[PDB]
Amino acid sequence: STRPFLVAPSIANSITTEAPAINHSPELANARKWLPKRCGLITRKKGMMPYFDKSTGERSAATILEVNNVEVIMHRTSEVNGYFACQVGYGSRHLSKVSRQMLGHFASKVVNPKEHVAEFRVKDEKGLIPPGTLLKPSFFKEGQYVDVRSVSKGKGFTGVMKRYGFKGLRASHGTSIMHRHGGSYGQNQDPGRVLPGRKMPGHMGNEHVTIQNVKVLKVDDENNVIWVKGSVAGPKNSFVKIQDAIKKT
Amino acid sequence: FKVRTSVKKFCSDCYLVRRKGRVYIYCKSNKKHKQRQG
Amino acid sequence: SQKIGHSGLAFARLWHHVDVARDKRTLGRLASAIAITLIGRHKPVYHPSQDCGDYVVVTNCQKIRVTGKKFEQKTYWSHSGRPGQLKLQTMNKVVADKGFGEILKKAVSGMLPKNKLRKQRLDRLKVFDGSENPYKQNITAFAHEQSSIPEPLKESIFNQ
Amino acid sequence: GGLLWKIPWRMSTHQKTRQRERLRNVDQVIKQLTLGLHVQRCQDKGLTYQEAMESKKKYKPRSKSLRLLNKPSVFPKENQMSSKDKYWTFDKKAVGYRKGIHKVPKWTKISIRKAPKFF
Amino acid sequence: SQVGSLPLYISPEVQVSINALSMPRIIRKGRTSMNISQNITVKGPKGELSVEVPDFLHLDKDEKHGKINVTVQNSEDKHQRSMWGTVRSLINNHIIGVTEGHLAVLRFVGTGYRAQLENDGKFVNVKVGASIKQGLDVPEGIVVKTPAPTSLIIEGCNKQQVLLFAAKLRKFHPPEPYKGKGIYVNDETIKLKDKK
RNA sequence: AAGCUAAGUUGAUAAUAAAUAAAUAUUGAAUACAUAUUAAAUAUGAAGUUGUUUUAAUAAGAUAAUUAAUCUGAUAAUUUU
RNA sequence: AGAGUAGAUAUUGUAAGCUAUGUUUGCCACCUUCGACUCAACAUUUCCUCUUGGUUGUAAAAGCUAAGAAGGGUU
RNA sequence: AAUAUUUAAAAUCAAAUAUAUAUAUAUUUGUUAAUAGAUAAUAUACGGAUCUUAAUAAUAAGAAUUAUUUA
RNA sequence: AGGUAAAUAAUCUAAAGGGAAACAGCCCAGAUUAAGAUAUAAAGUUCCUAAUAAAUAAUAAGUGAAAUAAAUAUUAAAAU
Ligand SMILES: [Mg+2]
Ligand SMILES: [Mg+2]
Ligand SMILES: [Mg+2]
Ligand SMILES: [Mg+2]
Ligand SMILES: [Mg+2]
Ligand SMILES: [Mg+2]
Ligand SMILES: [Mg+2]
Ligand SMILES: [Mg+2]
Ligand SMILES: [Mg+2]
Ligand SMILES: [Mg+2]
Ligand SMILES: [Mg+2]
Ligand SMILES: [Mg+2]
Ligand SMILES: [Mg+2]
Ligand SMILES: [Mg+2]
Ligand SMILES: [Mg+2]
Ligand SMILES: [Mg+2]
Ligand SMILES: [Mg+2]
Ligand SMILES: [Mg+2]
Ligand SMILES: [Mg+2]
Ligand SMILES: [Mg+2]
Ligand SMILES: [Mg+2]
Ligand SMILES: [Zn+2]
Repeated sequence: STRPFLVAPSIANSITTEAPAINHSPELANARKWLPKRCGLITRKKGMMPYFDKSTGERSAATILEVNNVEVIMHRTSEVNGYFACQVGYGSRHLSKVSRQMLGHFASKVVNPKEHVAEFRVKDEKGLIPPGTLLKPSFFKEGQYVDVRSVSKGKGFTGVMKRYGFKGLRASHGTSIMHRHGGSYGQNQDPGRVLPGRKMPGHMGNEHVTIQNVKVLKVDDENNVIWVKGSVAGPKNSFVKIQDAIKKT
Repeated sequence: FKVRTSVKKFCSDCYLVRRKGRVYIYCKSNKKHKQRQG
Repeated sequence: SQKIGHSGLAFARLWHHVDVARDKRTLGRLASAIAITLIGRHKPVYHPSQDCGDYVVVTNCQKIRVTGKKFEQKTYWSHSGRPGQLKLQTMNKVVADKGFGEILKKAVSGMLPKNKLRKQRLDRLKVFDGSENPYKQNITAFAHEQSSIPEPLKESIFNQ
Repeated sequence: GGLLWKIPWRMSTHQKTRQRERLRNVDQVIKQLTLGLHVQRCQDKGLTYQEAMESKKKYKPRSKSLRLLNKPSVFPKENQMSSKDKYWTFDKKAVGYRKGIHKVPKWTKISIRKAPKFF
Repeated sequence: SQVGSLPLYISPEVQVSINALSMPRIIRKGRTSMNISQNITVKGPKGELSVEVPDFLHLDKDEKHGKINVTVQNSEDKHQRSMWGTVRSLINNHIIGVTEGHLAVLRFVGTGYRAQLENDGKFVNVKVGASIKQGLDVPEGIVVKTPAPTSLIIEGCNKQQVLLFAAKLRKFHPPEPYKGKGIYVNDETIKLKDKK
């Protein structure tokens, strides 16, 4: 009845011993990490306008981050995925735009075809929100601090003056044909090569930018927007993550 | 501490110790007599 | 005349277990022993032009012997190319990062011949800090050895 | 000293064994030379080869250089020699007044058994 | 050797046992080794406490006169001989602790230099010239008590642990030479400098 | 006016934690004393180290769909985020 | 040796002794551009910042001297 | 145990060889170690890996350093 | 001084081969053309890399492991 198999004595008679835990494991990394105790929500940077404090009279530039159809699609767990995170989805998209596979995924998770999806990593299993629920601006409290991730404005192929604040050469006094140049780019022969990471002209902007400890000036569920003190990376209609500030409480 | 190659005990109250692969001379009376071998 | 026949068994890649808990060799000597196996020098059919070396599964690698104070002194180096980026890690630190198996692998790599087959040979080495491993089922075995092993242990191994 | 003559200050075990073997060979050569002379002298007196080989009283060599080589005070055997004189020459300009024999040029051919009494 | 040869006296209430460990550990030196197998215990009135000890050492319990001896398999072995004098001394200290108890008086010296039991004995608050509050938790086994504010007493079964704790307490402010001022553990002295 | 900009605006100088350096100790032999140990045990300790934080790269893993009246991409057009 | 109110070794350290460095001025002859601007990378023999030993010459505060330390900074 | 030198086979003793030979004479050989001192600039730099062993327990490892040797 | 000036010997010069990591001059050894069984030289024999097993001591410092760094200091060890 049983299948034929041979087993080595060396592997059978080996005394059982558990492996020691390693730093470059997922679970150790998770333990190390500095993470927020609560989920976040995806937003769109609609624009920017003044916020007048009515008690003091102080004016503060505030960016208006709109919150539309923001929904916990699913979430990830340490036993399956190696970490705790809430996959949030923002907005509504047409059928036409979304891939068949993505549409099926959304149907399985029981949400509308979504405009932008993103994870929000958390410390514990307690931080996970039940899936399918709708996240509104009232999630955040007025006066609380939040970290803000988004892709910055694209600046194109920039020079070393704009990239790195290089002083450049003089305007007059003989200076020929190199007024905005980086000057020397190395050393005669010992290096015999431009060493890695030498600040040179290149593409700038259109990279992710976390902005830490920004104050939530105002929250209102009526207009579907979170007011946030100061600037946020990227153009108008750019997607903006918002989670509680790890540094500030 | 007088960090030096030569490490002799000065007074009777000085005592030599061997720690961390270095000869130390501590002293119970005079604190100036503290020495270390390199 | 000697060469003529069925050569398939000669060039067969066997799988060699080594329970490091049982083995009494130090790290480097063990690595050197492994290297030969990985190359295929042990087998008489060997030729330098042909890779014909066996698999080596190392297990219970946490109990590997290291003499002197090498565990807290011996430094493993690394360098990208950009100056001021020399990464020097002590043996214990390397172990904490990855394991004792990583350490063994490095030794074995250094033992091996420096050419296009080296990487392949290194890949064939399968090291494990503790006991449990997927290759348990594929180590070379014989029917005459089966009486030594108790009845239910074999079944448990097969299940695993 | 920009050019690198990478010669070690001391010899390996295998080098030392080879040196010892070489020393032994020169002693053997000397022994053979004395023995052959003795045999020849026995033959001249009127014995057979075998009889000469058997002979109790072996004849010592009359020529000067051979006689000197036979003397251990002048030319010692490898078994007689000190450990130091096998592997270290006298060099007055070196510290310790000593230098490895392997540092001598053509040390494999050139013989040098006897060092000074206190150097 | 001269220490380890000295026999230990025991009173009927105290029992010095010995037995093998559950999982013996081996200390590996450069050339020599040292396998910790046995585990001596000193049970008594005030408490009980143990010493993990090498294999080469073993007791010699005598019924008559309450004496026990300690010996090693090779006294001419240097490491063993060094261990022998240590272990005997350790078990003597344990005996002393279980029967009598070890003590460590800290006297505070200075204007507003004093100790206080803050967490019902579980945290010795120490005020010794600092804006920030200073102190540390008492370990298990250690019992602290304060007859005066400026005179604290630490008490325990382990001579090692109590005197370590006392040293830690002192470390906040050791005695200054100019004014005999700080925290003095037991009979501690300091040569006072001339004022000038 | 838009845009772009700094003279302008907003934020950050990335914790907690772990092991250490010099240095400071506990018990304690070898060596009747002494000795923080170049002995066994037990503790402190740095703008440094490990990390943490941030960016870029990679893609283990995960959800879903699976020869298609509208599967997934590209070529094409209108464009700019 | 000698200064250091006293005490060579807190701090100082003649002339002579033993080394390291390849930062100066030379010597050799294998080998036929100083400064400014711009951007700097590396070292540590540390100037500042952090930790610490000594300082009848650390009361305090400023110092002096020594050990660890190249993270950040250094018109 | 303590004090103070020396680190030596010249003397001395021991061992071996050669001449008369159970002895004498002559010759040859045998007398410390570790650490600190310790040190710059593209990057660790024994050529590299790596090398000091450990009972239970292996048909099995235990310098791959230094010194004197053997097969 | 990898300096300079000559004395003696060798090699290079004009010499390929093995060793010395790489190498004009060092250690071996002199290519007429092959063959590859046997003796080998210098140098080696854990792996990279052709080839190894032992004995007696010492080191614990990775000292050292084919390019030996000094006075002096400390700790041992022998002999008197
Ligand atoms: Mg300009
Ligand atoms: Mg112009
Ligand atoms: Mg004591
Ligand atoms: Mg003490
Ligand atoms: Mg810190
Ligand atoms: Mg004077
Ligand atoms: Mg002078
Ligand atoms: Mg120069
Ligand atoms: Mg420094
Ligand atoms: Mg002060
Ligand atoms: Mg840091
Ligand atoms: Mg003599
Ligand atoms: Mg280097
Ligand atoms: Mg080598
Ligand atoms: Mg010349
Ligand atoms: Mg010519
Ligand atoms: Mg040639
Ligand atoms: Mg010629
Ligand atoms: Mg010829
Ligand atoms: Mg080394
Ligand atoms: Mg070298
Ligand atoms: Zn003193």
